[PDB]
Amino acid sequence: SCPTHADSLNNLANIKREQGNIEEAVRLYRKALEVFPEFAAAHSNLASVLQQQGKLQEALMHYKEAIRISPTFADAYSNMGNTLKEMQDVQGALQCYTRAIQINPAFADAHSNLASIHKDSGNIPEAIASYRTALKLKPDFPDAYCNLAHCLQIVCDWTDYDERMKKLVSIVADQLEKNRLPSVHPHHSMLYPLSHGFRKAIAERHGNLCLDKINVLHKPPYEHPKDLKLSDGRLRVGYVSSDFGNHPTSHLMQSIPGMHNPDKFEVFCYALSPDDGTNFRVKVMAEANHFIDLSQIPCNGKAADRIHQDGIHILVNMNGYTKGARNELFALRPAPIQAMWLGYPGTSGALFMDYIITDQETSPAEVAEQYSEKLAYMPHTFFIGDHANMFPHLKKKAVIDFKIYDNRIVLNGIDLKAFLDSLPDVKIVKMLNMPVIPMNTIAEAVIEMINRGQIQITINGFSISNGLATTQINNKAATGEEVPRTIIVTTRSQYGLPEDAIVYCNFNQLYKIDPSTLQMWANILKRVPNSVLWLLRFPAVGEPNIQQYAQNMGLPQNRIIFSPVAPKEEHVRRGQLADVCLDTPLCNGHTTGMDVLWAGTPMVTMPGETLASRVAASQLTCLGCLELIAKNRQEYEDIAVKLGTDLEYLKKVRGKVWKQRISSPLFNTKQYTMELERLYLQMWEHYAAGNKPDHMIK
Amino acid sequence: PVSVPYASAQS
Ligand SMILES: CC(=O)N[C@@H]1[C@@H](O)[C@H](O)[C@@H](CO)S[C@@H]1OP(=O)(O)OP(=O)(O)OC[C@H]1O[C@@H](n2ccc(=O)[nH]c2=O)[C@H](O)[C@@H]1O
Repeated sequence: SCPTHADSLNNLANIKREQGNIEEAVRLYRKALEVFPEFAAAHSNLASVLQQQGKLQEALMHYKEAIRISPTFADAYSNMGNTLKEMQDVQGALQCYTRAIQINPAFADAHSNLASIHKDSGNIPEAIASYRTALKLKPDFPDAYCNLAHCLQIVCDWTDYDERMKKLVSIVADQLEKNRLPSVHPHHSMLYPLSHGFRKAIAERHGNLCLDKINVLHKPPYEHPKDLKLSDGRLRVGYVSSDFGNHPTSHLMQSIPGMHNPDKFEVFCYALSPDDGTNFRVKVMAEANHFIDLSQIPCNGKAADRIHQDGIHILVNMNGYTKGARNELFALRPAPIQAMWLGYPGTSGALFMDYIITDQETSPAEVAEQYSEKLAYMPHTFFIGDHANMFPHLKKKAVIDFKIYDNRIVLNGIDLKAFLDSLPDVKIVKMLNMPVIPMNTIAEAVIEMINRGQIQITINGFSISNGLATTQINNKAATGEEVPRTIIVTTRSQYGLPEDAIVYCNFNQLYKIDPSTLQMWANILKRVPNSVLWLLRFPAVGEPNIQQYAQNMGLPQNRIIFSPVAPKEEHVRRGQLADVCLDTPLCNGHTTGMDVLWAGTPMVTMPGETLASRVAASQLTCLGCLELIAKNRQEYEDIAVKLGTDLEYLKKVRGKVWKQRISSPLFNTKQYTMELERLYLQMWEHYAAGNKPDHMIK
Repeated sequence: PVSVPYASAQS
């Protein structure tokens, strides 16, 4: 019953923790509490390893105990918050943090923890406030500094940018070396000027976070199959994603599980998230050989068993370090071969991940040392898009001549052709080829609809729809879950674009822009007098800042135009209004890349070192447009300017993209799938041969 | 308005 005894034991446990040996720390803490139950600090310390071990349930009970004993223990409130957060109970965690700040106004971690909730709710100006307060109180606070840095990144606050960057690197350098988990999140690492070893090292550490969370299950390694006999000659592939729903990942690959060859492959899909109700989820469930809802199985042990139960040869991780991920599954190693694919644009840095699926343009062999996995190359690009299936109404277009431009007033629709046939005076420009309606009563009716901002009209019996009102006319078609059953008008005046301008667009989230990237565009815009840059309020708080920096680089306000975020279908379709897309080189347009290319809009890129800064190039290569790929800032500007001045050249390239998007393999999910199948079987043969994974660069 | 799903970190 001795406090002193217990006190010493605590001192010992804290030692055992420092020497990284978690196992033992817990055993000691537990004995310290056995001797003296009313020990606050023991309770607090035992809690946080239980938290580390992912035993939250319990870790919570102990934090609750700690408080009851020491009501002024501000440090325990804060942590209990973190726990409650990690238990999807945001409400109660929020209560802890505020309660902690109220008790100790000066306690800095609370202020940061609070900011972090705000960050996850996507209210950023508040998150920033609270980070600034936290840093004021404790001017040396990595977690807070780094998280702040990321917010400022998202709103395009670029104050002290260069010192901020150097400072980040600086902090990460320290933390990597002091063997402490780094404040920069691997998903963001690509945004800063770190070394590639540094980036791999970060990933590596978050790799080890799962490793500890599963060690405490004490599970025997699994016996993997060694041949295809039990599965009847079929290779059993398992996709594991938290985004079989309305989400980019689905927007890309929803067709693929459907497209596998049933003779040679058996497809298992493992959803990490509950059914959201959308058609994406439905298709995948309808088309995969087996669909397993792992969100019903929170325990990682039983989940992994369930995978191994199913006899999976290749397990595909589509999440990496993104929201809703559960890599503890992969860490448990239920399939002999485990590959990263499509979903996460970076190395896992982890031992339990065998292959990363990519290509030579995105991950050339020089830079194989960036990844911890062996490379598996697809023959063209590893990227892919459902656009062909999702948006068939964009295969063809027709235009109105209102005075021959291809992107001023556009018309798309499944039944466009029959409607043009109803019309008396259509003219047929050659490139397929592009129908042009002349300025008649018809044309005038359409344009007046647009002008008065009316939902829809009827011409010769066909429905003509304002392409700003689609969510009203048909919710499902606007989200991309249905194909639109009318004809849709899209025009520059709808978005306040100047009818006779050169429109450079970039539709990405604004965090992808940095002061360099902006400078380049500034230059381009100066050299092309009839130009405007088209951006998105993503988020809206971002807009003033760009406007600001744009103005200091010497651009009048009216030179940059902001549009609001739109539903998928409208978003893709209005890409047709743009003349050239200008790609962010810090981090490329990924899904967006596909989106803008589908509209027939050429995109200028400047590939860098990081995978994520190379994807766009890789897409353009596959398409067959190397003249759009710049070797440096300088060349980037020139390619843009050439497009923006040389209207003949512009037309040549635009026509190329338009044609190529069909005829190249890029938007070809069937061909894509078959290649993915090749690469699968290669991986298998090799492992069945008795070999540990090596590069599959062919 | 309308917000759309996008990828983001693990928090
Ligand atoms: C850098 C990065 O994280 N890259 C990821 C890739 O590595 C992953 O492979 C892709 C998913 O697996 S997602 C991701 O690719 P990104 O291009 O960054 O897409 P992001 O996460 O910004 O969201 C854009 C969405 O908004 C839609 N969008 C956009 C504007 C609009 O107005 N309307 C709209 O619907 C777009 O159509 C998209 O649906």
